[PDB]
Amino acid sequence: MFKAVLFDLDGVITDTAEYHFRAWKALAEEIGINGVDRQFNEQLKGVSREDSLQKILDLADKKVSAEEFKELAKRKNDNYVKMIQDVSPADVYPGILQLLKDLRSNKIKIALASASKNGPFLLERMNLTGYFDAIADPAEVAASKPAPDIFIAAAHAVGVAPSESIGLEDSQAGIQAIKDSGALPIGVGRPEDLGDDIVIVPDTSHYTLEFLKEVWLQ
Ligand SMILES: O=P(O)(O)C[C@@H]1O[C@H](CO)[C@@H](O)[C@H](O)[C@H]1O
Ligand SMILES: [Mg+2]
Repeated sequence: MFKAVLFDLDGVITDTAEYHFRAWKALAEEIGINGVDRQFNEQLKGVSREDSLQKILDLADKKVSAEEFKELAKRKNDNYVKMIQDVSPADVYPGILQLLKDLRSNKIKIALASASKNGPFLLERMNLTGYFDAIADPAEVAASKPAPDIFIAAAHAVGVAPSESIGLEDSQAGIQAIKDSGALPIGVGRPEDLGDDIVIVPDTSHYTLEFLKEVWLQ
């Protein structure tokens, strides 16, 4: 049986992927880049703050100075951080709280594998920190998704092999990272975005311990 579940945060535990989208779009438009729509934003889900900014700049073949790049990343984060101050336990997605409880009862380890430096703050907002056996710190993991490093680190932090872990993700980059870590991915979202070659569920109510067992058995 699987021995750990490795959680992305944004778009898996709560609806903060939507907040990142809105904040990146606002930044892009301030600098005259209008191509950050929902479709393009699929390329920003799960990706580090700077790699995200650079994708936006490349989208438009725009070059800014090193000083401006730093200011832009900070500008978007400062906005995003204001946007999430009122997140609360009521914003936890359906199924997630009960899944965490059920995993702990069954002695299955729980680790965070989020790109976000805002992860710990959000878990505190949602009264979820106590469910987590570890948080892989993305500042300590240089390689962003789609590299597997953050999932490998999350598994290591709870003493479980990636091959005996499930990863939960809402993003293209993160699904690839899970695959390359050896863990088993279960995506949440639309097949048109996330593919048809792994298990994809349409919303997080589907993330029950019963279903994770169903998938693990196959
Ligand atoms: O919260 P941050 O440190 O800026 C890192 C954020 O991670 C998200 C994924 O969890 C990305 O979708 C987002 O583009 C990025 O800014
Ligand atoms: Mg995500």
